[PDB]
Amino acid sequence: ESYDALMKDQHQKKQEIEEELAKIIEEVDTLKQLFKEIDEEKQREREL
Amino acid sequence: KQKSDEWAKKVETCREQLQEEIDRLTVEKEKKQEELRELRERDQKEQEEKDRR
Repeated sequence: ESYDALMKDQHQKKQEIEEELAKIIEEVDTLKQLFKEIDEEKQREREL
Repeated sequence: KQKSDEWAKKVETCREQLQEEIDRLTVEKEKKQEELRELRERDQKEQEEKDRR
């Protein structure tokens, strides 16, 4: 039981870290890409 | 007794493995999230500037 008990808790905890560390990379990439487009259009507008 | 001691040995092995994986997970944690959030407020400020203009 102790093992079981321990493992359960520990396993669960790790998942949250995964959840707080996963499925966020692509959002960062998308925001960076949109920022790149916005800044490129800003530079073109300023040159004009 | 032999079976139970083998159980305990597996207990230590699993615990050490899980500790290592979770420690790596935390070491990677809270590094990209800051950049994402900062880009978030940056876009918020850009949009507010655009709308006020």
